[PDB]
Amino acid sequence: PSDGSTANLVPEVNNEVMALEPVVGAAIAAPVAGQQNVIDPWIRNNFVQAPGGEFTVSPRNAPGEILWSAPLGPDLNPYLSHLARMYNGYAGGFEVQVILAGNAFTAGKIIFAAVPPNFPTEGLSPSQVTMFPHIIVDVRQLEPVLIPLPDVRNNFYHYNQSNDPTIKLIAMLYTPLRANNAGDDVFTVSCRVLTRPSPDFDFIFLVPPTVESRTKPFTVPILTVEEMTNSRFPIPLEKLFTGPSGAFVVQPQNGRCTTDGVLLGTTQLSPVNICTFRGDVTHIAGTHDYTMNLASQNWNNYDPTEEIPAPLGTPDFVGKIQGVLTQTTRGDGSTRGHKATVSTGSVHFTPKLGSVQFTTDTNNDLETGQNTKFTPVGVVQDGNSAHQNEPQQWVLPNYSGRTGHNVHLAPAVAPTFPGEQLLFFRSTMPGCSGYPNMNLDCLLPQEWVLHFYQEAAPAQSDVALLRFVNPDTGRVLFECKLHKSGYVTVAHTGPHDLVIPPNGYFRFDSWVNQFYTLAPMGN
Amino acid sequence: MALEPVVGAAIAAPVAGQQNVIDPWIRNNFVQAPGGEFTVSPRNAPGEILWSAPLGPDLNPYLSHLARMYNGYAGGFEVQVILAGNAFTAGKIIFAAVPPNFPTEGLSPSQVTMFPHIIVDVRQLEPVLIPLPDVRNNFYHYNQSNDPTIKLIAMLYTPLRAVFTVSCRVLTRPSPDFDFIFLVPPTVESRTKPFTVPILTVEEMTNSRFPIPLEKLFTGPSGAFVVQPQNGRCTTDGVLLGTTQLSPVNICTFRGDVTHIAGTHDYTMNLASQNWNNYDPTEEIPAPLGTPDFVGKIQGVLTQTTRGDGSTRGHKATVSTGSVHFTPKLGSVQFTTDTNNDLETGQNTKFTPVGVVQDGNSAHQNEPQQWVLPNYSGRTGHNVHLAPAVAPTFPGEQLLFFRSTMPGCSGYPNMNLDCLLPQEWVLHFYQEAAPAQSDVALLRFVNPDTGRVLFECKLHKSGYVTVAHTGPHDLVIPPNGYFRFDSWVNQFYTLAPMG
Amino acid sequence: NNEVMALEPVVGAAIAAPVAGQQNVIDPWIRNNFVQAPGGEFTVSPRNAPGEILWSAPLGPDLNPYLSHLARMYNGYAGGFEVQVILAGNAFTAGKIIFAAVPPNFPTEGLSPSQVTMFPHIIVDVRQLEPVLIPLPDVRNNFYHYNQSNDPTIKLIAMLYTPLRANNAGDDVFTVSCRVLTRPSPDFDFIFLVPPTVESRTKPFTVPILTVEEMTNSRFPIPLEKLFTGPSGAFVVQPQNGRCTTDGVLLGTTQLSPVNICTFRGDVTHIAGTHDYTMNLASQNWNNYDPTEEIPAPLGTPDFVGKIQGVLTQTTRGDGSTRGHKATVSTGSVHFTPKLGSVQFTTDTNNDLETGQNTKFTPVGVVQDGNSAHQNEPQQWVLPNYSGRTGHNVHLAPAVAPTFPGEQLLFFRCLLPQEWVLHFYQEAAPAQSDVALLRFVNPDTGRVLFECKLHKSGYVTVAHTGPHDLVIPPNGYFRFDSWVNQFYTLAPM
Amino acid sequence: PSDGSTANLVPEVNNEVMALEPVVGAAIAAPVAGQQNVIDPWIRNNFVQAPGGEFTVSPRNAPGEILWSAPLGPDLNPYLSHLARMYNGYAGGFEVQVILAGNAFTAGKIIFAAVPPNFPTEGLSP
Ligand SMILES: [Cl-]
Ligand SMILES: [Cl-]
Ligand SMILES: [Cl-]
Ligand SMILES: [Cl-]
Repeated sequence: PSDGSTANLVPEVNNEVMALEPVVGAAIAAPVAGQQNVIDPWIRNNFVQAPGGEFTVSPRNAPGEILWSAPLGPDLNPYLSHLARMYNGYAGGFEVQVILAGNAFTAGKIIFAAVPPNFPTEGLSPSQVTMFPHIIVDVRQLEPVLIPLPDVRNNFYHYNQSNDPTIKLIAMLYTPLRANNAGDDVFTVSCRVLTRPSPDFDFIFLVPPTVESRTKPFTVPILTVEEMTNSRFPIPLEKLFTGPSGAFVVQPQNGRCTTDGVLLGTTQLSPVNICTFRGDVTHIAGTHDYTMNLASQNWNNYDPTEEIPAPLGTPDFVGKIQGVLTQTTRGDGSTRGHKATVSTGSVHFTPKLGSVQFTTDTNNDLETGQNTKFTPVGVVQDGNSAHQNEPQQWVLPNYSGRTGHNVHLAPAVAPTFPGEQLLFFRSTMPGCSGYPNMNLDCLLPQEWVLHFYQEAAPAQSDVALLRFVNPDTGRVLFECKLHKSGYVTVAHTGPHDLVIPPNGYFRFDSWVNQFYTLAPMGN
Repeated sequence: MALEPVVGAAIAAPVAGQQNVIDPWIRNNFVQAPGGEFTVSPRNAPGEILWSAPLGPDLNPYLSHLARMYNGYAGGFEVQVILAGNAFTAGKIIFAAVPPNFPTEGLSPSQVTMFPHIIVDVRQLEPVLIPLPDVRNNFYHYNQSNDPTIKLIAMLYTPLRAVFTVSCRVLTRPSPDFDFIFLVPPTVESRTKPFTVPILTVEEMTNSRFPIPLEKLFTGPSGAFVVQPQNGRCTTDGVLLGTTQLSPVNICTFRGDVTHIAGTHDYTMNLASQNWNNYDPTEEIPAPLGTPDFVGKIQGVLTQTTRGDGSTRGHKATVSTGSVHFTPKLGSVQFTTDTNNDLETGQNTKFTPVGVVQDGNSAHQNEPQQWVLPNYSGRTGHNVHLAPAVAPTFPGEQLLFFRSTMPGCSGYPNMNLDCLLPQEWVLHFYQEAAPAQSDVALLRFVNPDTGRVLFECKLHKSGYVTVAHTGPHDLVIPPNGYFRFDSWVNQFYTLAPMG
Repeated sequence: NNEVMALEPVVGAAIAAPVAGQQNVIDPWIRNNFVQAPGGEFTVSPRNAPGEILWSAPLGPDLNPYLSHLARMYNGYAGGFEVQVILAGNAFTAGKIIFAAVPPNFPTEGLSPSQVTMFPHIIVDVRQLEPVLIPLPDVRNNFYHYNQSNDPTIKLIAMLYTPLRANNAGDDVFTVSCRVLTRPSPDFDFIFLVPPTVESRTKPFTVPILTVEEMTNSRFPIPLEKLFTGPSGAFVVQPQNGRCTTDGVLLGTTQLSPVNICTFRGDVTHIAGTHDYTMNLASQNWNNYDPTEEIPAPLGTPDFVGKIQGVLTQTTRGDGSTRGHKATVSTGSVHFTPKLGSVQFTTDTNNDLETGQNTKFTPVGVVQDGNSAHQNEPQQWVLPNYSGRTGHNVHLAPAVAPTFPGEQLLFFRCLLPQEWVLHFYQEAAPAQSDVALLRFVNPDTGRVLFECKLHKSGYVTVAHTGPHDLVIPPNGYFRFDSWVNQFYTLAPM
Repeated sequence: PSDGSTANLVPEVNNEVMALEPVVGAAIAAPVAGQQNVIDPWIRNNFVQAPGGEFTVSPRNAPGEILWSAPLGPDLNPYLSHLARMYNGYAGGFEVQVILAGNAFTAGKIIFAAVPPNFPTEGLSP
């Protein structure tokens, strides 16, 4: 029966069964629900992969790590997820199916456990997880694991828009993954979670779709690298780059945005205003330098009291940016435009306090009362020092100059998982004079910032798994982890410029956590 | 009474592949259609089809969202019509069900009575109920196909007697025999995403004709000019037009190799594509994408980098559009710079635009003519593959422009720049590619503090907006106001006057 | 996931009986024996990643060569198939494949693995020994299908769900080879008997058995030499001769005669005192030339820039005068305007061409100017301006470039032999996908040397990088193997 | 039963069967043959390796290659091959046994097929 296929090398099914009583679904809610609704019976009879339906057991994982977790709710099932945007509430349980059919040369155990509502999941130890209803499964198990997930609760049903907690299903590495295949230890166990609603699950109140915040689904734009723009300087993107970041500190303040659309640092939505300055200008006697008193991005007054490190779009590196100051007189429409340069490392670069200093090519021809705009163009380098040393993209300017220290900064960013490096969207700045370091890396393209901002999709976990696909060949080039904090990571060691098909796009495949093990990509 | 019952998806069971069920509550509530907004005004006459819709899931917003999950459907609707008349408003409207392959073009009001129909007086208070059965000659309909279905038609049956515009609404709900057929994943390639307009504010968006932020909305008469820009041209279903491309930074840039012209401070640039790829002049495009679409002199900076040592140079530079040496379709443009010796030929060079200039000795505010297209192939031929020109079509209506003010670098220039669509709207339509269910998408501008509707405008499928006003006007807008897509309408829709 | 596909039963031709003309029978042996689809091959390799569609096919007679041959004598069909898929693995492997049924008119392109799970589906372990049986029902919204209408059908899709994890053995990488077999379900049947091989959409596609030597170039009236592959980044490959689509639509300036490829016919006029002559052109059938016709130029206009020397010939009506003169045409001269009707020749006599008499230019060779750069005069990939500076070149055949990584164009040294153009033109077989797989066979030994992709458009591509003259046996021929979905990755040289 | 040997690591037997009808042998020929002859019954009850009875599946082989082929006749059996040098004709069929007991770490499939007389074998695709 199983000769030449599985060969009795592998557990067939699990004895163990979770110690949960049966729990009623939406039937109790009928006298107090507005309506009695119906789900397409095919959805109830057929397992489909959950939005967060991928996880991995690899040798990089350590015992105690939660490899997969989810609270009970419509987001456990992609059909129910779209249906949920059309309903106000729900009640009832799920049947979850887990596939763990690892190669016969591997070893290890996973614990699945149901933790009840309002118990904190955060510090849980393997010992502690054993005290909930639980199942211990071998990483080699052949037949899918079936876990019923009842809607334990103390009310008639749940509202989509509230924060009342539900049961959480937890999968934790109970034993480290080991293997004895005698080759190279590539035998990572790729796992899939599929679900379907129990018969007692049901939606409750029909409401206008797409308007309830907590049901908007997450997506990632189909745009290509060439079609997007750098989020730290008004320039197009050119290539994808990964490299080690142990030496320096990656803490940009432009192109910083969370997956659910919260802007951070000095980040704003306009791709053109990313290194612009607007305000009134003042001559410095005897020199070609001017002092600019800052206006807001929309020509209103700037308030330093805002919980921001600087005005939105303030440059986030130390260097000399060359551009053009332009000015217009309201009465006659006279216009003047002169080459100008701002050094963000100068002690007179204090944009948090309201003033920035330019060095121009005139000591006249700039009025004191007219509005003036600095349009950035490129970066320059002092030719007498070491080549490629002046524009230090990972050095933050002192936004308050000599006074005080930088405040309310967006956090720094580093890989957290063994074997992983940041993935940078790299643009090449124009040089205007000298031998400058023209490399510019941002964490998120500006169009991704726009997309996350408008569609405020609740993050289902801390990491969105993306795969980069060549639409010509249908092939995946690499996979990467987009963290909710707004940065991307890949599995690679060393610097590398990526070889990308011109048509390549990012595709969102699954919600995962920080312990997901990425396929080795480079070379 | 004039139509028999018509079976829905039940007949399809032996060939369907699956048996599905729709939430029965969806058929217990009349709800306004994604279209479902039309207007009767005294400008309208009998014979104009004032409103029409085909049977399908797009008749009902609940079914419309569901349809993203199904491959097909079958069955009928019950539709409810509501007319906001008053006792001084005389006239009759006919609604009629016209069967799938009957031509509607040319119908008289008399002829419309020969279909299943209802004749309702414009001053009626109570809603009228129309049955819409899914008459067909196949087992069911596919969502991805445009096989025809019964059409509901609304026209004026007798002339209207009344500036009084009658607001009308169409609501629907599925018949009990309606059902979807094959459960399928909601993918992006399905083209089942419904059409929307970004939540972004005018203030926070960007002009599609020059790399500047937007500033205000402007309406004006356009009889003097020919409105035919080639940037910021995109269809609501995401088809780019003219020289329009997606990157908001490349909207007036040039990249290529540079050559000195002896004895002057002028240089010739041999152009490459935006991707630093070889340039092909055989493409069906008026010019390379991002080429300026107005006649004027644009001041910026030429930038150059030497492969090997990292040498970088930057010099004030100026492009004169419409000059005889402006031939970007042929592959070359001419700059006037502030140097005659310091630009190497082998190296790649980029023009970063900043602003426009005007010769101060000529008439003030005359140099940048935004509504005059340059000659993309210079003297050696005429412009080709153009995006069509744009003009108001409905009496009393003018174009609505998204206005930003260009930086001036010298002189007394016309710093006014109007685009038909914000660049972010081009981006949004491109990615979403929502199929247009009619020729006009009605937009309303909303104050989010109160929810109040400030004005309505027509976003035409061709990718341009019109509004009801006469004379020039800068719009007085709350800084946080946003555009909202409200309904599909047709060319006969009468906009509420604004101002 | 119980190994059963979540599809309802779907009736075949039984529903059609009240509306079909007649009742027919299929030989029961065809019904009882699984047969491999021509494109029914795919491979699971460790490079494969989740989401990659390894194989796809639409329901139809083209899956089964018996039904395909039978269909050429019937008017329609209805009903489904039983599919048998065989997986070549062992107990030391891990990984999952999903097979999914996608309903008619739904796009297969861009699906994520999560989304594919949302169809009726089956998840099969790479260790499965017994063949997997998938029923492919004829989901449709009509009573039955007509052969000539090419209705859309269900598609079977095979996608990698879990990567293959297995040791290798030495430097040989372990792969799981898969085969797709089919046979008609009991409810499948053909419908109306009709004269065989008449209905166009049932003709099978073929490729001439001719050898490279035995064929002829399509861009100049000269034989072929060898098969050449090379990178094409430096230049634009956009010929206008030898451009013909697989189902027999001619493109650009391509015509059928293998000798009229670079010829001119018309009446000739002297330019006083010079060695120049002006020819007002006709057609190749000796009719007036119409500039309104949506063609680049008269058919057979050369598709490169150069100076071609040949011989003009003229015959005077009435006396039998016979004149033949060495002559030269420059397609790069400013007076080459064939779209408007004129070309200029440079001869070695200034008084030997009468007025009003028919004159024909015969092509023999091209010429090189020894004072300019060597190997510079015959520019193969540069088109002339047929309009000759008036307006612009219009209605050109599209340019041609490989789009799949690792592939370069395969040239006949032209994109298609002239005999291939003739074959496609006559036997106008519909293409079942965008790519026809061709195999190159040595008839003596019977073994296959390489395979190439013949695109629906008139061009061929091969798997190799860098320029190369091919290692061709003298009697080798191309043999058509199958239509393949555009993701098919071919083995290198 | 197989604990310690083969160990369910390998397929045991094929349930597939060739779709051929039964065919009479030399019995039909008795009224027109010269004689009714006899073969030593041991030859009929015991498998012996054919003259061409070795073939290999190796990684150097490519799919589509015919690894083994033979037409029906006395040459399929070494005893019958010696006996056939004494007789003028023959009629009837054979039972052939193929041994494929490959190592458990290998993979791949072979097709066995019966092609009828007067069909060309030379160009056959899988
Ligand atoms: Cl809605
Ligand atoms: Cl989805
Ligand atoms: Cl959406
Ligand atoms: Cl209109």
